[PDB]
Amino acid sequence: SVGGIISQSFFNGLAGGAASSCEGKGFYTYNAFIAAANAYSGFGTTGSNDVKKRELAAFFANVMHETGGLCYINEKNPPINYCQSSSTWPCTSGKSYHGRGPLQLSWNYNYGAAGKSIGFDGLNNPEKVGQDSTISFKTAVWFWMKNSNCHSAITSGQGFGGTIKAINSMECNGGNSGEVSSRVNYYKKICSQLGVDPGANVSC
Repeated sequence: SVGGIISQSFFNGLAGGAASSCEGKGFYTYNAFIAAANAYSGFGTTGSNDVKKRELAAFFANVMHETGGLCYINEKNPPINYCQSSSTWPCTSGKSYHGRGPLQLSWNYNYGAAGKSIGFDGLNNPEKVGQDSTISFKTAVWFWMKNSNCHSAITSGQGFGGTIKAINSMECNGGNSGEVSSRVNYYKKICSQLGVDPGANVSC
């Protein structure tokens, strides 16, 4: 039912701000988003209309922050391969687990787990997150619903600031006021476009 709250028009509004030279332009598509949203039960379909709108705005505010307004597929100039040696999720030599996709999925352990849920080889083909639009959006919905407290926070009254806490703990309590302001700015803009009150606990 997410397509009922988030129209093609709304999405193109978000996506169309990107410079035409951005890798994300034409990669982040409404079709991929709706496919991803429908694959995870409860995503933007939990609670009253205002609850669903606030979850979706919170999702998109965080996506807009992480991707520079749906501009980037790949993390800019990643400093490392994002390999933590692991017996569960072994790194593949010559592969990089740097941020890819709408919520910048990073690290071998996250790619492995995401791959198992979605249906691709996260350790051996992490580049799929930057090459298939549907897989890319699925990693972000998977992370939101299954690999973080984001969904639980925004559906238990912890508010948008609860989602920031769930994504990047270090930004909160003055850790990085500018990063928080960036996220919060997107959330407020998106709520106003969806005609929903932003609610309580907006920052952190």
